[PDB]
Amino acid sequence: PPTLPFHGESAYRTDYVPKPLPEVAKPVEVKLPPTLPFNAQSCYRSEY
Amino acid sequence: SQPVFASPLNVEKRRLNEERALMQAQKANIQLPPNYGDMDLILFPEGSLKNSNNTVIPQSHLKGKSVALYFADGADPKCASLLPFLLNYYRTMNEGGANQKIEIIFVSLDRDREAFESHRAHMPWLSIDLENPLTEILKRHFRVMKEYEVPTYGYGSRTGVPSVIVIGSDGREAQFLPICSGLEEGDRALLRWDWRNTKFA
Repeated sequence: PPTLPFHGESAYRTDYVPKPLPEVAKPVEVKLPPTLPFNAQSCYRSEY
Repeated sequence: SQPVFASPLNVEKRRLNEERALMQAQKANIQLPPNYGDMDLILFPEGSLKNSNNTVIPQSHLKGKSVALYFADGADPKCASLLPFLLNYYRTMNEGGANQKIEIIFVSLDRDREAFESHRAHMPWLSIDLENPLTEILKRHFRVMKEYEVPTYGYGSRTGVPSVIVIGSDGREAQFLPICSGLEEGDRALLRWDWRNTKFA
């Protein structure tokens, strides 16, 4: 009689396979608002 | 080494990329052998894919879409049930929009010249020629095989005929459609094929 060759795998080795890692490269880039100039005068600087 | 190791695509990936790595090493502090992320190749060569009338199409047309091999045989009655569902599914994708969404590369397990062309007349997408050796090369890459004659390398039959597997640029499997698989959800596993993430770069 012929020998039927073996086919079969456990469920762990057919589902838990090494996987492509996620391609993550993204920081949180923030833009600083420019400070508006200090255009303020004291009263004693105005009329005196 | 994705998805498997003992594949004819795999052994030609590493051999060619270390060949260019050794040349750039002697033309120049780099690591050997190269990493799998640096593995680059062309999957389908310049004269592989062709639609009806046997006209070749370059793979620059394939980018921006979701291509998927359809490992099939015209005599297997599992497969014959899946032709009108795959024809209907592929047809509705490509009509509904400005551009074609998916694409199917037909890979055949027929017996002779007459068996290929009798199957080939019922379908409009691309194909790989049976007599071209690359048909044998992709089966032993994806472990898609009907009956055990070629020795797999400690693996098992990942799936029998038929199967639809969506592929990536470097040859990896993206998601498996479980027609006859651990899920066995035949004639409805085609609905699980998304195309936003499985885009051919």
